Amino acid sequence: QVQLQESGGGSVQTGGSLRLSCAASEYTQSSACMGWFRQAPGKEREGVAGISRFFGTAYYADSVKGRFTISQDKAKNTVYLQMNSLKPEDTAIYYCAAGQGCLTTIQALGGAYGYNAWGQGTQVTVSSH
Amino acid sequence: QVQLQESGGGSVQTGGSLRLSCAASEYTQSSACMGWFRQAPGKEREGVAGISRFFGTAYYADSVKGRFTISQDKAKNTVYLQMNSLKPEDTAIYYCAAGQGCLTTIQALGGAYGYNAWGQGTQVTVSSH
Amino acid sequence: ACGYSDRVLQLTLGNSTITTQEAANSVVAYGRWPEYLRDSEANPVDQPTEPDVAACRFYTLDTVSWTKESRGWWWKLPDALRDMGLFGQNMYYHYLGRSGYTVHVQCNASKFHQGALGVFAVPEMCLAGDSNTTTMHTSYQNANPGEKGGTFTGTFTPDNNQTSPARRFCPVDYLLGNGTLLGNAFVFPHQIINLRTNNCATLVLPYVNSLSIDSMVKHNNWGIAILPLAPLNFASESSPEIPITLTIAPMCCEFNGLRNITLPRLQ
Amino acid sequence: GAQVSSQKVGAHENSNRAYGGSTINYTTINYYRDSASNAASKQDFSQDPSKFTEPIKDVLIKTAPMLN
Amino acid sequence: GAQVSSQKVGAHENSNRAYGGSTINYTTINYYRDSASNAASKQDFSQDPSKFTEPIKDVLIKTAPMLN
Amino acid sequence: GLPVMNTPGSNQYLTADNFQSPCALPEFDVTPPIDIPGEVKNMMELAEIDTMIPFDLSATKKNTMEMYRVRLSDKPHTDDPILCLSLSPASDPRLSHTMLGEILNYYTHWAGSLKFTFLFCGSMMATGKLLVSYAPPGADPPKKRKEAMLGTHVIWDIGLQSSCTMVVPWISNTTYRQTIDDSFTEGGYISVFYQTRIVVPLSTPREMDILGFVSACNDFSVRLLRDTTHIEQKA
Amino acid sequence: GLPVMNTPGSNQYLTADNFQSPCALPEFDVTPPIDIPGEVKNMMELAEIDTMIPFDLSATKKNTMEMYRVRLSDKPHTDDPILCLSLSPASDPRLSHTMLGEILNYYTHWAGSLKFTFLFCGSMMATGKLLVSYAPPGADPPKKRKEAMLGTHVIWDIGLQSSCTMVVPWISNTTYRQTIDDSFTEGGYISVFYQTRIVVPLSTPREMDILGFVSACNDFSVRLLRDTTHIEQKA
Amino acid sequence: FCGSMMATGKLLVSYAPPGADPPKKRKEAMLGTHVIWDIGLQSSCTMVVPWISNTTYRQ
Amino acid sequence: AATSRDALPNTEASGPTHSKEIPALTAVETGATNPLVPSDTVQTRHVVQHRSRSESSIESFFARGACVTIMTVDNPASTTNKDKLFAVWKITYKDTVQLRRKLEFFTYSRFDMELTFVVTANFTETNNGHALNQVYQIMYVPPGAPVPEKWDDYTWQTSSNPSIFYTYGTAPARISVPYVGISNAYSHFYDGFSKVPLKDQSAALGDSLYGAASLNDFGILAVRVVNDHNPTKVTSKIRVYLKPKHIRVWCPRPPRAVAYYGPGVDYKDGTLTPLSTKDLTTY
Amino acid sequence: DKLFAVWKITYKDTVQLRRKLEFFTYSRFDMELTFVVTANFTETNNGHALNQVYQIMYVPPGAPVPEKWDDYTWQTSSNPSIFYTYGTAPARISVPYVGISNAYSHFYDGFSKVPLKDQSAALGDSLYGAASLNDFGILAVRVVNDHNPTK
Amino acid sequence: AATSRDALPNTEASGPTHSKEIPALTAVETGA
Ligand SMILES: CCCCCCCCCCCCCCCC(=O)O
Ligand SMILES: CCCCCCCCCCCCCCCC(=O)O
Repeated sequence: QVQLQESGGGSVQTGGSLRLSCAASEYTQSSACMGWFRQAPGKEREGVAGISRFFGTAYYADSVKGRFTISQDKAKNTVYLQMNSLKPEDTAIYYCAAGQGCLTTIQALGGAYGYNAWGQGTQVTVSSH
Repeated sequence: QVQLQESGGGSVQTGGSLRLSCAASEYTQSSACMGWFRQAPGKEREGVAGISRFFGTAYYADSVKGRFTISQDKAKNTVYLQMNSLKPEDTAIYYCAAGQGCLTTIQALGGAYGYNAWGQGTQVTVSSH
Repeated sequence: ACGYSDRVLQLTLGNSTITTQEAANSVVAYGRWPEYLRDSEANPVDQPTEPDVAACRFYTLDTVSWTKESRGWWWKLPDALRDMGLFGQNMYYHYLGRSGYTVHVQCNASKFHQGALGVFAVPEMCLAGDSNTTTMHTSYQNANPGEKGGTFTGTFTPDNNQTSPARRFCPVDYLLGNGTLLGNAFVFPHQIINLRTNNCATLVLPYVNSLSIDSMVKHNNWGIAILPLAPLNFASESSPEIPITLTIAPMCCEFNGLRNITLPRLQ
Repeated sequence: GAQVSSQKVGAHENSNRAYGGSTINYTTINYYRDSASNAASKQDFSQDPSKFTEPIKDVLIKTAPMLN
Repeated sequence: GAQVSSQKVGAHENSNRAYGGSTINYTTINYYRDSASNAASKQDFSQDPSKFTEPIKDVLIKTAPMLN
Repeated sequence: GLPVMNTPGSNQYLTADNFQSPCALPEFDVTPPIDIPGEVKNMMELAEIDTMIPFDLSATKKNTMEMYRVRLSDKPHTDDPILCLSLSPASDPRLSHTMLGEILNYYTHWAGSLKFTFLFCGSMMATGKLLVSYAPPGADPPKKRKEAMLGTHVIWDIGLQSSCTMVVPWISNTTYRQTIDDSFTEGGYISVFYQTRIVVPLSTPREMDILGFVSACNDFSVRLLRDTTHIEQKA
Repeated sequence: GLPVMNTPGSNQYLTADNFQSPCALPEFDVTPPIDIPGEVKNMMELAEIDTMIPFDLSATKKNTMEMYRVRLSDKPHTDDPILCLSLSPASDPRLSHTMLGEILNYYTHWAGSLKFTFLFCGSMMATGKLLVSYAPPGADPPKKRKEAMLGTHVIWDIGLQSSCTMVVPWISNTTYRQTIDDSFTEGGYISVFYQTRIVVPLSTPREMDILGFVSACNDFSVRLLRDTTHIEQKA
Repeated sequence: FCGSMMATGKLLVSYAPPGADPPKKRKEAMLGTHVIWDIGLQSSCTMVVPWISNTTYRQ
Repeated sequence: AATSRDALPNTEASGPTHSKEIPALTAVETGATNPLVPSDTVQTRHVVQHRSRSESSIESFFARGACVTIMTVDNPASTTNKDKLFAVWKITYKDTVQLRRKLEFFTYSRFDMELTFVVTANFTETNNGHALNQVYQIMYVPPGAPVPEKWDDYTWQTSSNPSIFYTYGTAPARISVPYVGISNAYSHFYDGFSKVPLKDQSAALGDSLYGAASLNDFGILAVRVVNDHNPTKVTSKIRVYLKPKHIRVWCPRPPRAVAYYGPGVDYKDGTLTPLSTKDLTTY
Repeated sequence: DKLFAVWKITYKDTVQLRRKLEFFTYSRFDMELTFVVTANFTETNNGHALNQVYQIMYVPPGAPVPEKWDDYTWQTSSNPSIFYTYGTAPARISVPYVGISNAYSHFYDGFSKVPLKDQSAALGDSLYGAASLNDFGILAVRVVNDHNPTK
Repeated sequence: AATSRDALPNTEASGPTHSKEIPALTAVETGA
């Protein structure tokens, strides 16, 4: 595997900033676009963000563009996820996703299909307390 | 050997400057950090100063940092030791110390262990006459 | 036919005999039996010293105790025999020398006791030190504890006394004190004293170095590592104890460059 | 003083009147006097792992009981 | 006009169906007409140091007395 | 001079090259070798030696002697696995650090048969039967005695002969498998289950452990040399 | 032209190279050699010749003819050494300047046996017995007849046969020793002591000197050619 | 050994020739002639004291 | 008579069985690994094996060069305050890691070393001045020989020290050196010291480093730019690659599991965590 | 940061070669690779550069892929690497039939994973026609030269 | 017939002795 270890479960209110990070230190055929999946217990698991390993191929789900951005550290090795202006509709369990052979995120561009190493899961609640 | 021949036995008062030098002209696996050891007849022999043969790896004993500095002539071949602001606690017999294969002063950094050629000994007294 | 078994064994070196009933056969390191230095391989010119039965016999070290909180135990050869009768004497008076050994560790329990002990012979068992400031910093005295040997620890403790450092080893058990997983330790000739089956482990080690003969005073060729693979438990008690004992015997003992007595500083 | 050795053919060219089949060999010539200068022949030998796997004094019969 | 010589093998490759064992030789070819152009063969000879060590007119028997 | 022509590749440095070159110290009297016992001819023979598997790699047990121990109990029979293991010798944490695997980390392809040996280290008065299972990939990873029992498996009796070996035969789609964690070149599943249960008398430790070892068989091979990732230098 | 390929090292200049090259003066009528007596085949044979050791290298005696002289006296017996010497043929001042050593300075490794010959240059009426000692390293350097007597040694009688040779046999851990002053490759200790004492009649010089020579034995060899440090050019 | 079958143990029976300190601790005894005996299914152990004497016959 | 590239034994057909021959059961405590094949435990077919251990022979495993060090030299202006930079580097395999660990699978080894020298050069000062192609002399200074103190002292004359004269822009430099060990094989781990501290000697006089010996002292490599002072400074790095050809090894050791810390076996705090997280009951 | 290129080894980025290969379903061949290297100034200045050397390392699947132009990977202890000096004969190496199959497959009518009933659709998905049959790792390259004043 | 790279003579076994053959004693004045 790679190492995938994620955290960052802060139940912020509707319209606050939150940061999510997933470790990817070991360098296997490294997480290409990477991957962020949220599972809403009302719905199911779905793909969200992703920037190519080396290249600037970052795909954004229709529902999160602009507000949610993906970026990482090409050295310190960890994948950041800036999620601002949070709606209550984004309350779900997030997961990081390693898509190995970069072409896995070049062919399909987005993750989901070429993803072999699964993350742990962080609960993010965006409510009106 | 190398040549190690030292002098400079001036019994200065408490707070004066003194210079110590040890010859290292011949170039064997030359004195790496070099070495300066003082033997206080109350205590025993102990390590003090040392700058790497080529590199700037100069180790300083806790008791002498800042006041005592090590430097040499990468040509005229002799090792200088600027000892300023002398306390009465530094009254001991000093000795130069050749640590051959530079790694001898890279691994352990400080001398003492990798030291094969021993100096002659100069008596330095720092008193209140 | 006659009832001959690999569990029941008896070995004899000199005026000393070892006997057991719960053995798990016997290991000969790398398949090589100990031998005397061949002419084609020799190097020092002087006629060598072959003490024979004088030095080459079983020698029993000081017994240690196995309990639930023990992390392991270690010894080096020849070191662990430095003060054993003639051999040691012959060691201290000669500049060079070579020898093989038949190591026999003893530790029986009951059919009601459990646990497994890994007895590993590691040629060149260069252990790790305790400082994070200076490397290869362990002093001769602490490196060679002799017959009492040393132990492994479950937690690394870096010495922070920069005034007068401890200068010893801090061998972590799971890294087999060398920075390598204990799991692979099996690459070395070894046996396992699993209480159920066996009460002893016997290994025959030939002389191993980068050269035909070496200064045994300055250098240890073989290490003896014993670590509980499985924990020691008995019935339902809280603090059981079972003794472990090592008897070692040099084999094909030879020495050259006879001179005056070596009086090393051991403390 | 040439050293002609064989090549264990892997992929085969649709050839056997030149390449492919009829034993393909290579040549090697030592140009230096010192053995240290030579290239690696790569024509090595294998052995039996026993000295590591079965370093036991008594013969191990896999079908029989290890302990008897 | 090649000059094939032997190599005193030092380290041995786990080989004896190419390298290692079976006598490893090297080739040398003189390209120039003048001997001064040739490389050093290095295949030299030793002698007895006597002409320096025992330059004495009378035979020295090491076991006997030097002076007799 | 002899008319010659430079073809592509001239002047380049391929680290994988094998040519002769001039000697730096001509006529150096090399020191002859001596019979040092224990010489190795190939990397695979190290692979055939049985090394202990750090099974339980839980937060508490990982990186501690305990990771090598697999605790068993005299609890009444259950159909639940004792331990689950994936056939990714070179990529699954538990296998990745064994000599076998570590070795595999120097290559890209791996092929052949493997063997799993298990050592019961409980008391002599302890008895029991187990089922060690290897299921080829493609189906539901076993989690109950039932499905595992359908695959390759050895039923082991605890007795005087302390250890048991289960051979995982080479069953692959490809001629060689990937050192990486991959689906196409997936290896299958390894699983241990209680056949009966562990039984001990009174005045006998109710819970014990087991040790596990894995090695290659005489027909195991690797290819495509690469640098490992279990080692690195920061700056 | 013949397709060729440039491999690494091309175009470089290694001073240790050995190749052919075009001649600057073709067809030059070289003058044939004549039998000049005293040709040498190898450096070691110079090494086997006995050269005089500058023993006493005191501030007063160093760099003077006197450094070759070792004064003896008719003083009553003492167990104190006459001279102490370390087995570092190529690095210890006293040995460093003898042909043997000087030669050794051109190499990095040294191996084999050595011989120490001593010459009594006192009067014929002078008598005495001595003990020349060689102790292998590892223990306390000898300083009294006692410990030295335990090692390799020749007991020499002063008489009509003017000189005595003590052979220091090759006793080493390594196959070859370092030309440098080093612990791992330490050689041992050489020491001379009075067995009886020097005895002379009346009207006879009470104090005399001794000369010492050292050379290699037929089985002495050196390797790894390097530049010496006993020679240099300033600017 | 006349203890129970469930009893286990190891011992060292020692014979030291005369002339030195009579053994009183495992250590010195271990230096002389000795058999190390394992308690098991074979109930008894024999140590042979070999004839080591200055005289041809003893008193 | 089994070569490295020869086919491994074929797996033969085996049917059902039920008897007193016990392949599956043994005892590892004896220290022996059960040498089983598939046919011992399962019913197999006749299979003509084709694979060989050609690629894992000691030779083949080390048949590669590895960057051992990176040396730094320059050629500044004549008006400079700091002296022209010449690099000195002691010959060891232990500055890098990759190569070291491979070597460390074993306790002892014999090999002839092939060295290559890739040289890089660059301008450093943002100017428009010029430099003329450089030549670099890499001299080998064995233990004992005089090690340079100046870029222009008498040592660089090289009468007996092996030296390489590399012209920039051409095929990287490559030489060969035989087995040069003082021992009968190169030792990768030494369980000892150099000196013996004696009772009647000062502790200082008797100390030495643990695991340190001459077994490993091969001298240094000295390099400079042969070119004389140039108006605009030029920086250069020589990357050395070592390939141990014609190799032989002894006594297998477990591979380094924790990152190295110095030339010894020592390790530091917080690096002692090689294995990640994995639950016992999951695949 | 200084630019280093990483490229996964495939015949399918270009077209011409691909189609030729595609006349068939399967093929066996030993690949010969050549490396033509071009270099140019980019900033309109008058500064200078010293001849460059390029190291093309082959990183097989599993090996550590560089993250920096100056990290530990470029040490190459077992990864094949080429050291190309600019201005000389283009670099050329040979590689044998390296396929995991008995021939290289140009068309695969399948997937890598089998989506199972008692598994999440997400856990069971894979790309159509995608397999390891074609994963040969990547080629990594950099300029060995240290930072130069003019790019 | 002794080449430069040929092995030097082997050192042979020798035991104790006590007689009239004098190896240790000579005379360097002779120049040998
Ligand atoms: C000019 C060319 C240089 C020639 C001299 C090379 C010096 C020999 C050094 C070889 C030993 C290198 C250390 C690595 C061996 C080991 O792994 O123990
Ligand atoms: C340093 C030199 C690189 C050596 C390694 C080369 C890697 C082998 C890749 C070969 C496969 C290329 C993919 C095309 C094959 C196909 O058409 O299916």
